[PDB]
Amino acid sequence: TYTTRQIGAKNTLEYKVYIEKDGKPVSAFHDIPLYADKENNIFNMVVEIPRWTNAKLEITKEETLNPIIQDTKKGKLRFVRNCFPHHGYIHNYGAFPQTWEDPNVSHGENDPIDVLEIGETIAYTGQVKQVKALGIMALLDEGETDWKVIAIDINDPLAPKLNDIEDVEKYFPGLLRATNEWFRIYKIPDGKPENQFAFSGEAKNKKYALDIIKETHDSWKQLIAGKSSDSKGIDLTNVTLPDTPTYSKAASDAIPPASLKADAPIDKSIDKWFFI
Amino acid sequence: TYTTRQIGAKNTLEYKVYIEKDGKPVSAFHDIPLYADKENNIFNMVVEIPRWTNAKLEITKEETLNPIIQDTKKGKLRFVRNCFPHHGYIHNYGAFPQTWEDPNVSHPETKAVGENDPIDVLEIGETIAYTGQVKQVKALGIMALLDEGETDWKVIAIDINDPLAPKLNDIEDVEKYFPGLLRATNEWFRIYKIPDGKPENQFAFSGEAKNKKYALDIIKETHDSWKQLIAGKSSDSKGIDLTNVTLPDTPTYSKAASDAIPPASLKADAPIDKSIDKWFFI
Ligand SMILES: [Mg+2]
Ligand SMILES: [Mg+2]
Ligand SMILES: [Mg+2]
Ligand SMILES: [Mg+2]
Ligand SMILES: [Mg+2]
Ligand SMILES: [Mg+2]
Ligand SMILES: [Mg+2]
Ligand SMILES: [Mg+2]
Repeated sequence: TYTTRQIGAKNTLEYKVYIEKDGKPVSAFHDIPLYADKENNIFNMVVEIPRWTNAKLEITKEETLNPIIQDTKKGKLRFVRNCFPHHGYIHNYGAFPQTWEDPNVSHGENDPIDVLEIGETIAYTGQVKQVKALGIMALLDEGETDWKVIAIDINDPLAPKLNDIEDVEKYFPGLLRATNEWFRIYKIPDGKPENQFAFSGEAKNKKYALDIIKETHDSWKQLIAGKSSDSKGIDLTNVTLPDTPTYSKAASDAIPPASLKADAPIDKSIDKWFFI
Repeated sequence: TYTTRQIGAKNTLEYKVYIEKDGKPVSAFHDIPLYADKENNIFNMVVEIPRWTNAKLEITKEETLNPIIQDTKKGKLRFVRNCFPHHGYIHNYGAFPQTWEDPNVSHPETKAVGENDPIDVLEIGETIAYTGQVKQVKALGIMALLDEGETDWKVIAIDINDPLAPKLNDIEDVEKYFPGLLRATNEWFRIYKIPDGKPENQFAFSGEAKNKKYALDIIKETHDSWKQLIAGKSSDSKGIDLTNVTLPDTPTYSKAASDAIPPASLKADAPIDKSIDKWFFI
């Protein structure tokens, strides 16, 4: 059973969320299997950011067991701004564990592959949900290949009706257009340029997505075994894979206990709707 | 100074918000002056629903001092559903006190009776409001919604404290600084009850937002209707509780009514059923 352990108050520099298996911390990057059911291509998604929130929370590559923490820029907490007509993030936003976009192999981010989960229920930070892949988009975020897998929680009431990317157009009309717009404009309020998509913004289909996911997983297989070119930056401690160099069961025990803190308030500025 | 007095937990049937002046409840409907500054057409807006929320909180016409209470549908809490690409209400949403959309007359602009409520206000500024807030706003324009067949004007307004307020003086300025907001507003009020099994609404003037001058005229009309109502001179007061603590010349004046309200019993927000998360694609 997967739960979460929260250190500190939400919306602070000290905030951290660890994933626990049966009460013990494990690595959110390395220890959650990519597949919940490999035969039927059911994936485990680590959720970072709930739909309709702003705080830019991410699995941290550089800290032990890769807790989810808030991104910062020059010491200041990062929040995505509200870009009309959107409110914060428009998907449950996360990553697949045991994936790595190797920045030495080419057509690369050095991060796990990103996942947009489009189901009805709002997710929680640190949630491990089981999803099926529907398709994939290729954003060029600031000079780099930034895949966005489109997926759905298998528990969603619509899940059996969605198998491939065309089903998103059918049941969620306008969501793909919104996704294109969102990723184009979301950093404009931060003073950054409009982003661009490859494939003229087309969402490639499920087969294409599975190909990309499998290839980011193989790379990761060699990261954690230690045979990769350069795991610089990235911390590779894990506690579930007994025959890896960086297996360190003690890492679990070194994590502080759950702090019991109410969410810190968020600056009223974050309310603002930007018309861009 | 206006403050709020909260009874119970938000998102429960027991929740109530009274508006207070001097730490004592007054009627949210009758005792808050429509005008903060008559000469400059600055209005007091009572906020019911913060932007990007769902709970359908309303001034309660039938309850003494007219606290804000969550509306119910056959005894269950009412939440407006998320209509793609919107999240909850896309405005800070409320009303002008001391107004009444007269249900006892047909309104010539829409050829329909009035909705039986204070006139509704959409406040478009950047800061998310709170339930029971009294804020000062300038009117910019107005739209004529036919909400299930009734005249349901929507005033377009902005908080005078908004950074943009000095640059927003008439309805054209909304399109300039908030491009798309008016078109989205038209869409929102057309579709927002479709997830409840109701039909699409329609607007008069093909959804045109009339200007500030037009808006001030309609607001005046609803203030005049309220004056008749609160004097006991309406042809049908619709079971509205007219109790008030500030209007001595009215038959339902009673400074004492304020004392009979229980003390604040604020509890943490109750959870909302996960169904309310759902995004509807219409
Ligand atoms: Mg990042
Ligand atoms: Mg990512
Ligand atoms: Mg990126
Ligand atoms: Mg990425
Ligand atoms: Mg109503
Ligand atoms: Mg109303
Ligand atoms: Mg209405
Ligand atoms: Mg109304």
